[PDB]
Amino acid sequence: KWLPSLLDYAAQTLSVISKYSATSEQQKILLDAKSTLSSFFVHFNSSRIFDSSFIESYSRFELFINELLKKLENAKETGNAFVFDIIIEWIKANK
Amino acid sequence: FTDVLQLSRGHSITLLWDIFRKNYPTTSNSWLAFEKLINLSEKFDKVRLLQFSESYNSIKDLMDVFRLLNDDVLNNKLSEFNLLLSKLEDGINELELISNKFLNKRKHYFADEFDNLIRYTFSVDTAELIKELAPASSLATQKLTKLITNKYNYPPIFDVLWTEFTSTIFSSQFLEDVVRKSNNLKSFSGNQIKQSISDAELLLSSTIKCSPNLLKSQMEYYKNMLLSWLRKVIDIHVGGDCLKLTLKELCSLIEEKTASETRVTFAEYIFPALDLAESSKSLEELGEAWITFGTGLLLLFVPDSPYDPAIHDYVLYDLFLKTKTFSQNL
Amino acid sequence: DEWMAFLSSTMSSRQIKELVSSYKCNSDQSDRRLEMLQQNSAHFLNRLESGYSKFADLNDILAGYIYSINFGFDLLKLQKSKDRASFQISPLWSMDPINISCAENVLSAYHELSRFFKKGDMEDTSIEKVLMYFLTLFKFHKRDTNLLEIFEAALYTLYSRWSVRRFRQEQYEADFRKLFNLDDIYFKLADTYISVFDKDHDANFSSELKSGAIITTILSEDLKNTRIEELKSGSLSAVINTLDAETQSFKNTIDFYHDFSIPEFQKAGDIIETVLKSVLKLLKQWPEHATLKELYRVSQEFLNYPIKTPLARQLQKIEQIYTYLAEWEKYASSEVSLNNTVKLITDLIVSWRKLELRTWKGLFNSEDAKTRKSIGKWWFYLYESIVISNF
Repeated sequence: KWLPSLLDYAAQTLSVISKYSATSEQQKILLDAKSTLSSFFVHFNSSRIFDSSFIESYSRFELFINELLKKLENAKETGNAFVFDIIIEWIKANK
Repeated sequence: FTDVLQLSRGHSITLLWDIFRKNYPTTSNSWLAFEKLINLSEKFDKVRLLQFSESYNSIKDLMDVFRLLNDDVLNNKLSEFNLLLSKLEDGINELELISNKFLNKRKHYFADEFDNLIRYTFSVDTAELIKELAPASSLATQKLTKLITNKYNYPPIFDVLWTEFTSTIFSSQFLEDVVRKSNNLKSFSGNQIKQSISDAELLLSSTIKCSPNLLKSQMEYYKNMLLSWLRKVIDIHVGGDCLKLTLKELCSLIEEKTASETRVTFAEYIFPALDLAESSKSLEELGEAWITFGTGLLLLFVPDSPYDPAIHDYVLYDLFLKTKTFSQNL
Repeated sequence: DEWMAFLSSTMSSRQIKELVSSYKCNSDQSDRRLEMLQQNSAHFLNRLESGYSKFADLNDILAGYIYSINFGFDLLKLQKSKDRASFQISPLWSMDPINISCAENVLSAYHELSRFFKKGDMEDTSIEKVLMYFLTLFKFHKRDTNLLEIFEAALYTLYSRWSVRRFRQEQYEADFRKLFNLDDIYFKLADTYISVFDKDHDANFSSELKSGAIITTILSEDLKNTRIEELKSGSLSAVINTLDAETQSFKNTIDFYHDFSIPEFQKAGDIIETVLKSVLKLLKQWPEHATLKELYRVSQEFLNYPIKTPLARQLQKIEQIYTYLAEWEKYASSEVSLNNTVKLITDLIVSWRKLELRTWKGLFNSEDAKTRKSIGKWWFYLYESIVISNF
């Protein structure tokens, strides 16, 4: 419920930054990170009673979030950081 | 003679005048030229506070010619100085006359906000960003001239905050005053609408570029800056480095270098001031360490009886001249 | 002699440790002796600074120790201020994303603000701009059950503020219709209550923080003795987007005669400014006329108007100056020839009359809101009848 809106909020800030400065290129790395989440939400909400396979894909979700942390921190360098700092802090504070 | 003129307080005045003393004018004729430059630059503020945003590209050139000039005054070149002084007098008086032909008297909005962005970035580094933000501010350029040409011997911010203060560099009072002035942006005269908006676009362009300067732990930076100034004093007073050595090795070492009465102060107000700086998480911890750091160096620079180390050089020349004179006569 | 005279007076360690102790024990009237020191320091400083005009070999490094000695005391005052944190929430509470999603965190601010609400008289009309804001956060969370408390108790306090007031009472269109505050607040108190029980909204942060920009202004100037804190690394994501919405309010592009429509007022402002320049240069070929003075002052004052101003009055002023410049251009020589200006003025008026017309065209949905403005004094009666049956 939260992250798919946080991404578009950052995207507003990223367009606003692109008006006044160089970066409009770290936006493509967010739409993929958003679209991939549906590929898990489908199965997680396809459930009616739960399954053992969801551990397998919860691991894929968790390791992917841990990966995405590194992709954000890579985009943080060479680019305005504070917009990335808050999404990072929210993901860290709700691990 | 020594029984009456002796002192007790400040003995290392000569030890600071030799290491904290910047290039200054070496001749009276250049001192007067320097004074003319300063009075001219002080009047230049009076027209800087009255032009519009499009004019802020020639003022960028004026902010550089002052550097070229105050560089040249300490070269002690006085030929082309009075020349170009007159050129800039003509330019400034031109724009002063243009100031009188303005029916829309510009009123500087967001000025306290740009000033407080400058208070965050008033560093020898990132003076290009200070230089981008001067014309919106209320900054006497004589201070900006001490950044691209570093003539400061202390943290520069101190030349700003006291006026006729220090809280906005340790709080969010700036970021609140935006929202107040952002809502009261309206209910204003249209004259102030094709000039206020251009400040806000420029303000977005500014605060993004100055963002990483904001998020630093400002209680950690002034701590570390205090250490980087305080580690140096003790190295001068006692050769070595207290990033290499322990406090008790150094306390014994003062007697090998220095008298006793001042070593008292060197441990009575100075070492414990560092002992607090090492352990400074709160801000009272900074204030205690720093107020004592202040109290110390008024007791090594300040004598009980009159004493100027510059006069020591200005006396030896006279004796050399007089013994030359007597030898010539002989 | 000046130097020792200054240190002997006001900068002895004997006097200074009084100050260090006064801050350390939280004594009284210590913050004002600080100002005496700051003023005497500026006296000494400006004296020697304008003084002697020949050396700052010693004075710069010297002032590098007294500026320090004041900076230190100011850092102490800055913590004495945190010795009085009567509220442990700063402004910009609801001006960052992460203090909203953390549902416990917003709730931990309400009980801190629970004194602010009881505080303040009736008709303060700034408190009641707050308790509206916390409701839409319930919709921002899509009906979390932890916030049933803050949802219900807030309305209880609002209804108490309203029930107290009735206890005291026992003790061109509307311009032409006369010719024959709280209602706006309570109207905002129910459409919010309605909008909770819609289907869903796909909540976005950029909408809520502008409301934060309204509330933190109120929560900063009226309330004092609050929490103080360093800046953060998310909160700027509110201010920057707020400014982006403000600056693209003057530029971007439905109602007439109370709406003000900036993009047309700016067009008026430059299309009249060119003419104001043209007449004033042409006030020097013939040194004076009263018609020219009249239209000059008209263009001046119209340009000195506000920018929330509606448009019938503006169009009135524009037609006045149009008539004045028309009668002058009639008499003036054909060398002047400001037809290019008056033509644009007339076409602007012609365009504005369509916007005057569009309001007459619909003209009902305007009326279907003034009935909708009666909702405020409906909701309290229903909550009285309904919510006070199990409570």
